[PDB]
Amino acid sequence: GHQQLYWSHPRKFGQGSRSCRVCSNRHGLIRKYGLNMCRQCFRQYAKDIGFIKLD
Amino acid sequence: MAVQISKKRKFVADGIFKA
Amino acid sequence: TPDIKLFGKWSTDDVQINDISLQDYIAVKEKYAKYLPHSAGRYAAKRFRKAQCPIVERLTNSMMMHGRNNGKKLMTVRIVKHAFEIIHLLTGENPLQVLVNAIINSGPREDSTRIGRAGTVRRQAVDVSPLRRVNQAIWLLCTGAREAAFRNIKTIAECLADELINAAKGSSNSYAIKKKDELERVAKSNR
Amino acid sequence: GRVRTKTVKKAARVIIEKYYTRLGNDFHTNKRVCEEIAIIPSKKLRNKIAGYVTHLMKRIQRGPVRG
Amino acid sequence: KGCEVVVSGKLRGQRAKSMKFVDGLMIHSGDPVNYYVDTAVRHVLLRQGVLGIKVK
Amino acid sequence: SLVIPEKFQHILRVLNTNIDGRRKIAFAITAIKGVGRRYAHVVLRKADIDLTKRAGELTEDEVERVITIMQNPRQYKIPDWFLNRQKDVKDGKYSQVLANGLDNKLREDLERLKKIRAHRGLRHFWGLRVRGQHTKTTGRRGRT
Amino acid sequence: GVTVKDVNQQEFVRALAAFLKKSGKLKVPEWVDTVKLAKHKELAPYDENWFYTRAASTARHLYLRGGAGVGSMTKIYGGRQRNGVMPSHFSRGSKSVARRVLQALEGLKMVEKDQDWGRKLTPQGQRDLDRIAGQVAAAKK
Amino acid sequence: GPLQSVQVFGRKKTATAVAHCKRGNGLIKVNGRPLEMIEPRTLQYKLLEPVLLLGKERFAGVDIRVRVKGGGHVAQIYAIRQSISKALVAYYQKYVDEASKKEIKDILIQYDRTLLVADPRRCESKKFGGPGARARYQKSYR
Amino acid sequence: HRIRITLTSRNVKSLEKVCADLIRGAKEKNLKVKGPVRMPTKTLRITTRKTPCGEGSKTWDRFQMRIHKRLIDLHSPSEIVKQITSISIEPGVEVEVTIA
Amino acid sequence: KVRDKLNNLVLFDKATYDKLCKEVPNYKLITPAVVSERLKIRGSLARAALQELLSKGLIKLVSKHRAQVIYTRNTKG
RNA sequence: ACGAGACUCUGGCAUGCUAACUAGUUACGCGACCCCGGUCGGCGUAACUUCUUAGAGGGACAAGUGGCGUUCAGCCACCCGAGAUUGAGCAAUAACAGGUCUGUGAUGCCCUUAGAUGUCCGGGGCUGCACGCGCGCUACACUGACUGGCUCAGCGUGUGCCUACCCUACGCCGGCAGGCGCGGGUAACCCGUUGAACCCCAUUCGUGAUGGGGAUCGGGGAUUGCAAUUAUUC
Repeated sequence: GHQQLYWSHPRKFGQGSRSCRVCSNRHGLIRKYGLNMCRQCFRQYAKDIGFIKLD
Repeated sequence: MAVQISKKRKFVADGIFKA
Repeated sequence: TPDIKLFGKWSTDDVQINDISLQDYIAVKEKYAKYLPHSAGRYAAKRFRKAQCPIVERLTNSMMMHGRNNGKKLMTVRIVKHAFEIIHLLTGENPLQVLVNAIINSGPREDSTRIGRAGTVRRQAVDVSPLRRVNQAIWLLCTGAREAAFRNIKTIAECLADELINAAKGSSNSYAIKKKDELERVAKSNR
Repeated sequence: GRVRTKTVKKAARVIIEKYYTRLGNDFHTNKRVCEEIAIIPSKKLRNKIAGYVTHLMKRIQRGPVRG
Repeated sequence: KGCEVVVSGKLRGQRAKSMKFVDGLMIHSGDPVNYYVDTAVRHVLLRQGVLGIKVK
Repeated sequence: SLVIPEKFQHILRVLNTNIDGRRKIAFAITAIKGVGRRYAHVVLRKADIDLTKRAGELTEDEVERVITIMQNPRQYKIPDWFLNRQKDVKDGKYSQVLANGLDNKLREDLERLKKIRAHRGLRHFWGLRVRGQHTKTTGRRGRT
Repeated sequence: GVTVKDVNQQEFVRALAAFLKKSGKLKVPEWVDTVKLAKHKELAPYDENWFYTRAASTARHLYLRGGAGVGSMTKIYGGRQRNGVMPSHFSRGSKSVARRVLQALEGLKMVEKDQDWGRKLTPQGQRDLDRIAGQVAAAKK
Repeated sequence: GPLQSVQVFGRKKTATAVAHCKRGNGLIKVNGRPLEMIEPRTLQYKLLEPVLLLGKERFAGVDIRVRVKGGGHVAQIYAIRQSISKALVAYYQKYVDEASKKEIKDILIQYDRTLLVADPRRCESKKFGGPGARARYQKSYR
Repeated sequence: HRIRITLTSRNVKSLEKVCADLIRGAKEKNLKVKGPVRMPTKTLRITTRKTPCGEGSKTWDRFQMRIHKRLIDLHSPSEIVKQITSISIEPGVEVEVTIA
Repeated sequence: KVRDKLNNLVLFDKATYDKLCKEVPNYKLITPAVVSERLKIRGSLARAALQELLSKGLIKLVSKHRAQVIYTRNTKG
């Protein structure tokens, strides 16, 4: 029953259900507008999305 | 299209593909 | 063309100021006549633009204090309306004049400011500008009203009103007269 | 304060030195002249330049100028 | 109209030291750095360690 | 209607407690444990009694009526959810439990928790917070 | 003539509550004696008959703006919720109380079921509202 | 004959008040309600400032319908008291000789400036590091 | 023939250029054309900490992305719209052809 | 230097009632607060006495408000 | 030559211009009601941009007047004017043994690597209390509390990729927390004309740790989830 015990923990919700698109990190994720990135890499790749800084 | 995501999601996804 | 500008029912005309020092710093007479103690604003953009403000609006502004009551203007308007009702009932004449006579009699004519270094309380007696005189008069009357209308059955309407009658002649039982006498005697002390 | 920059003052001095018979004391008229005969990348810079041109005219109409 | 190269990292030693190679004209403030200077940051994997490059 | 009457009750000896007579008839009965500012309105709402009267001027008939409403409420048209003691652990009898009744009920619930030896009973015996809150930097009134 | 907008609503709601009490046709429920009007209230309502005043306010609010259902009127008769140590927050009222008021005004001949999820006024209800507005205006003047 | 109608706005912070002046009998109402009954009742004379300041013979020839949206209460009251005066001045400019406009405008500016011009005061943006636009959070030492 | 064409882009200048190009094409077509309906601009706001750390002054940065939408109504079938919109398009703009 | 703990009466007495009924119309200022101060009377009771005296037609109302109410001596003319 | 300034965004205005049944206004007709007129976000259609939306232009420059000053740069007051110092963004050389190896398949060296200091599953802990400190929330009341009524906004977000989990109108049951069918929206179209609170009005309370304050504690009922004890929340 290893094949049914290795993934016996549900992952429908919680922090481990979410995963970062770029670095697979569970911390500092943004879920606004379906981005699913950490804050640091969103700051790094902020320019080519179209997000500009002018406020 | 049945799923039809929003205008903001289209631009965010297009930036994702460009990156 | 209205020949008189009532504050609802109280005439702004035929008032006389006994002090020539505060003639142009008290705004009641025929140019600064409204129908409410609630102005539009823009009176604190320059240095001396607050001198053109009506004195009922200045007391209305200085009534609200102490965090809980900040921002409440209409409530202060109806408090000073009921207060002027009490002045009219207890005296019989125009309550604008009692507001004029209380401000003159409660403004400190002398003051003591700090001098020198720290370590000893050394002060120098100086003169008081007439704008600071009416500012200290309004602040002392509002502070005395706040201290009287606290932890008592007496309402704010009477506790704004009956000190003005006591400050009209200086009956030695009001807050502003006592603190003005204290300021005058401590200014005479370090002279 | 309102103190003009070396760029505005230099451009106004050289536009007085090059052009003199096409200007005047009216601010809007020589503002339009300064828009036409030069390349200015902003409206505010154009207004500042035309204002210093008008001040230079008020200086020049009195007596000689050392610059 | 102008360019500059900055190389940072462990350059022939133990302490990290930066070499800056400036010439020409170069602005740094306001908006015009968006569309007059082009910035590219790269990492170089040497045997001794890492190295960073900024060219504008 | 506004002057004082005779036989005025000053101190009320009802349900072995003291009730001051100068307060309102709704809010002077709040000195009894088990009744507060919310149960006191409904006991005087089912009884045909005026609410604008002081508690000292009432008569024994209306006093006994209010006592019967607050003593046996369930058969006297009071909803079950409005009672404080619902689904008792011994028998499940719905009742508005009296002052010394709540004192005895509280001490026997503490004795039940102590004899069952639960986490709540252990924390009550030690004298600590039982609702599961942080007490590292708060609750300094324990001892010294 | 004179409408509801030409007279103050403060005396109007009391007069409409008195007239609707005098009609005696509201089929008021049985648990109105012991109920709280919202989840954020602290005590019972101090008035002996809150249901007639609530029904009058519901009728005149339906006159000013119709098409509102049960959940639309819960936003109206709600306010600040004091949670004690917490910072305060906005909270709605009781849905079933407003629903029973709407059923009462539908059973009485004032409120009909409006299309597209609303409840409008019968023109007899408009007749009653305008007539009592005229009576209150005549009593004031 | 042809209709003589003007439409004049008026704002204080964000509450706009658009007044519709046309030829008719003399009666003034906003949102279907007269000027005598608008809550709050404290600002009643402040609402009534143009009529008692200017005379009932000036408002006798027109009726006014005003539609509003935005703001709070005091801003709305100031929007009405600006919009009525500006609409009346615009109507007299449009259809009456200009001497009446001068004789109404000099006394209207003489009473208070904001009867004909708006207030250039809006809320500014709140910045990080504090609970307001100017205030900052408390700083702890040691 | 009530058709509604949406036109969205990041840019304003190229959006207005292609809108004016389609308008002057419809005017040279001698066809009844409606004007542009300037939709309200939606702004996407992201505020985050500049540092990757928890050390330093509490400083935040602001990110924006404006969205501009234009509408064009026309009175022609789909092939005329195709032959007028398939030529010389801006790379920032996008289209959506509908019929109602 | 003393608290002077107040124990205000909730209903009247034999001398207080006719004492105020002969005295308080002769005052120039009559408010429930001030008559509660000079007669040692609870806040609600002073209010109830003033609309009772208003219903008796011996006290003239000048202003009605939820916060402060002011009551006057009748004119001697 | 850099930095400052110059530059970008926003706010304040234009009854002039270009266009809006996914925003409206005014007229006209049909409706409902009061007494010859008034009201209605009720219905429909003859123009238009007053409100609203967002594009190009315009506008403010120490421009005019009176004083001060090497009549220098510049300063002050004032008329007319929506503004005669709006707020933010970007932000130079040189370095600090400043923080991050726990943001990264960014990383050198060192250590471990099957009885794993890698991985996965079940349970516990990060919450544990003589005490001290920092940022905060609630109040100490009657300029107030409780109960009804009155009436007023703007940034916004919303059915998801392996992502199951969205925002809610309407009708029913129940004190309330809450429960299935019922329809709309991939959005100025639907929640929504976001009936926000503080205010305003009318009673009740009366200086009493009281109807202030709601900490502590007992019982019961609900949703989320595989699971709530060391109460998740209500």
